[PDB]
Amino acid sequence: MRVLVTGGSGYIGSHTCVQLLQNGHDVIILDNLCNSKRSVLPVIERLGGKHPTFVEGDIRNEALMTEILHDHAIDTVIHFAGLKAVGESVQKPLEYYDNNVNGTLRLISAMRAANVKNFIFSSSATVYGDQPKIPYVESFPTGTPQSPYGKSKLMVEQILTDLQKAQPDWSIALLRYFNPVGAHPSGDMGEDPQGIPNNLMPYIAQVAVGRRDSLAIFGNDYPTEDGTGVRDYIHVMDLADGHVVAMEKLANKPGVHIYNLGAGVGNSVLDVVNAFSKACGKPVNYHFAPRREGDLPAYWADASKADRELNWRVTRTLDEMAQDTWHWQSRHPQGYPD
Amino acid sequence: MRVLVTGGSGYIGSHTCVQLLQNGHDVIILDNLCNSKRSVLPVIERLGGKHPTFVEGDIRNEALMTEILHDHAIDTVIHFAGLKAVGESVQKPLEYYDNNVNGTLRLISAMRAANVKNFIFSSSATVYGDQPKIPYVESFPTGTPQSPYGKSKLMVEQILTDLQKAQPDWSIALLRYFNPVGAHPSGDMGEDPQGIPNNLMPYIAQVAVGRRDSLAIFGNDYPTEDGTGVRDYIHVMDLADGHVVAMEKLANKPGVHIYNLGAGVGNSVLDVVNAFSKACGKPVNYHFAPRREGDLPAYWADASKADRELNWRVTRTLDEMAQDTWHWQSRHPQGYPD
Ligand SMILES: NC(=O)c1ccc[n+]([C@@H]2O[C@H](COP(=O)([O-])OP(=O)(O)OC[C@H]3O[C@@H](n4cnc5c(N)ncnc54)[C@H](O)[C@@H]3O)[C@@H](O)[C@H]2O)c1
Ligand SMILES: NC(=O)c1ccc[n+]([C@@H]2O[C@H](COP(=O)([O-])OP(=O)(O)OC[C@H]3O[C@@H](n4cnc5c(N)ncnc54)[C@H](O)[C@@H]3O)[C@@H](O)[C@H]2O)c1
Ligand SMILES: O=c1ccn([C@@H]2O[C@H](COP(=O)(O)OP(=O)(O)Oc3ccccc3)[C@@H](O)[C@H]2O)c(=O)[nH]1
Ligand SMILES: O=c1ccn([C@@H]2O[C@H](COP(=O)(O)OP(=O)(O)Oc3ccccc3)[C@@H](O)[C@H]2O)c(=O)[nH]1
Ligand code: NA
Repeated sequence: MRVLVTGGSGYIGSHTCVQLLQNGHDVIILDNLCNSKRSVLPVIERLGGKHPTFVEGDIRNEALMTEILHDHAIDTVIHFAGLKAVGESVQKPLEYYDNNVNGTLRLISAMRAANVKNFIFSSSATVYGDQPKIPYVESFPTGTPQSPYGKSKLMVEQILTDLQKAQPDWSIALLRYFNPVGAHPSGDMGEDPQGIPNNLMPYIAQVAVGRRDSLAIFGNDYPTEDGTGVRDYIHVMDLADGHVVAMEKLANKPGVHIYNLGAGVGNSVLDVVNAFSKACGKPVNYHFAPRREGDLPAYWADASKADRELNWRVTRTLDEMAQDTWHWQSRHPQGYPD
Repeated sequence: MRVLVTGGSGYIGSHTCVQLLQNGHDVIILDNLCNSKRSVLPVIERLGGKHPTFVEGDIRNEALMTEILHDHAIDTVIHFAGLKAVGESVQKPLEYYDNNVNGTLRLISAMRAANVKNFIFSSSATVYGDQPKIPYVESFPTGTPQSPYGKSKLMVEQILTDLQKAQPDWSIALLRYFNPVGAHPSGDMGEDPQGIPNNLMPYIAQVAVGRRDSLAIFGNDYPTEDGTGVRDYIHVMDLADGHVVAMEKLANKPGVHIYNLGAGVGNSVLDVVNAFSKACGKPVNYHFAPRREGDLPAYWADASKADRELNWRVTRTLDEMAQDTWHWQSRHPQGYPD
């Protein structure tokens, strides 16, 4: 298939492009590079084993989007592109709604113009809001996301849903991600955050290669076994695989297909830290800081639907997630080159 | 004040401009004329006693919005522009989200660029979703709107809300409308829907003016006192007034100011029918029809907040609404001229 991967030079996108290419698909990457670097391109190619076309551009450029869809004869669209920092979303809501809400709106509008009707969306567990029932099941009604980030994702879901009603020929996948972590086993591709890493894994990794003093653990008095936050961490390679499968399996299958993509188990921040210390042969530095605004105590995925339906499930352990992260971080302390 | 009134040539906005001009404000109307006619302009100026500045254009055009706010030195915006046909919204969700959600996004983004910080949004009682508690109070949690129309409204509410949090110097009024009806007492201004009218009042008036054979009342079964749908009807003139007060009072007062604008009392379809017949002098031809999809059985506003805080309440009566509508319909049976 002729797939257009927006946000393809980004963390999840690049890994996904690798698996796609490995599967023989024709990959066209569309990325504005606001959170990624061109230098990942040759890596995706080398590892993908096949050349993916690259187009520097914005999902908000409807005309450009239409042009690509047509010119490249696209069959399906995997939409990873967007803004994804929770904290920042609070500080700059408009940028979030623009990129996320309007950015997706523009792309699908272009898809309509180009007559493309297969779509895969980068969703999120935030859509569930403050859900007391855990783990999260796709059948649960969506809650109220706390941040603009979270809201923007739910908003997009709703829109895609309405669109699919109005255009019943469309196959739309709403893929709800949990906590993607880890890196290509090659140690040559991985997450490459700019500035102070917001996320857990990346934060630890920089601590360990010495980019940071100490891991600040947000809150220690949660209603959890160790008091720290609990999450469903998933290896980015597993996530990547789930996309190829979803794309291959759902194309041309009308409907809104919702799936939690997670391991279906919780791990605390400390367990994460222990794994890391274990992967890197030296204890990681952390101190306890206050709870982070909007952090939930604990949740994880019920991913049985995908298993049943896509025959997909995770295969990498937390350990590999950590080993693999350390491998990338150590080979490339400052990430990708300019 | 120097006021940008988007959708200013439309029904509500037109009436609002007249009132604003009557208070001596400087008004700039921005309207893409997708549901209005230029011919309304001169009436506005005539009835308002002052010339309004008009600009033909689209709220989605951010550069234009910016240029307008800037060159015009606008200090407050009243945002009526958008699409509002419920049924069509279901068939054409994207256009809805684009004009309403993105249209508003573009508009506020322009405001930030031009440093304008006063806004009034035309909200709707639809945000309440399916609320069994009647009448509706501003403190009630929002619900799940059933159409792309209602959803877009709610989405705009939350976006504006997040924006205010991030830019706490903004004064944002979310004015929730119920069922606007009536017309300028001059009978020279009033609603002028194109094609087959979606709303009750225009239909009745068209029946009454011989433009339609018989009014269909949707559902006789309703758990109401007459089995017909119950609603909060508000005279457009009271509504315009409410906008003027809100604009005047909320200017430069930081916060998200949410208010139901309504009469605070319910009236059935048949109630309204009877009001018109007595207004028009002939019994209004009608019949029963099955329920219209999405219709709620009965709802009305709790408007005490606005009475309390803004010292505003409705002064016009139901008969006045019908009488005035009739007077405009009778005077301008074909609406505004081409
Ligand atoms: N639990 C969650 O909420 C969950 C968790 C992690 C990631 N995700 C989502 O997965 C997707 C990809 O995540 P990631 O970790 O790879 O992030 P990332 O930042 O590494 O990937 C996003 C890519 O999108 C690009 N981009 C952003 N705005 C764009 C625009 N307007 N036009 C073009 N390209 C643009 C960035 O340059 C980057 O290369 C995002 O939608 C993110 O929200 C969801
Ligand atoms: N119960 C409800 O939810 C409720 C009820 C009535 C009105 N309202 C809202 O009040 C507002 C005014 O309603 P109205 O009855 O006067 O409708 P209207 O159609 O008469 O006015 C809207 C005006 O905006 C203009 N317009 C629409 N899209 C535009 C765009 N993208 N750019 C520029 N101009 C554009 C149209 O030409 C029209 O003149 C709307 O936002 C409507 O949704 C809400
Ligand atoms: O420096 C950090 C960052 C995170 N955490 C904790 O680790 C867990 C995971 O947090 P996260 O920020 O890495 O991810 P998330 O759980 O908020 O989920 C995401 C992931 C990507 C985008 C949006 C939400 C949480 O309990 C968090 O409080 C820390 O203790 N220290
Ligand atoms: O030809 C008509 C029009 C409406 N109705 C009924 O009249 C009432 C009012 O309906 P409406 O369409 O005039 O307004 P609404 O109550 O749905 O509210 C609106 C108004 C504008 C935007 C969105 C919702 C309802 O009980 C509706 O079923 C009829 O019986 N016949
Ligand atoms: Na802030």
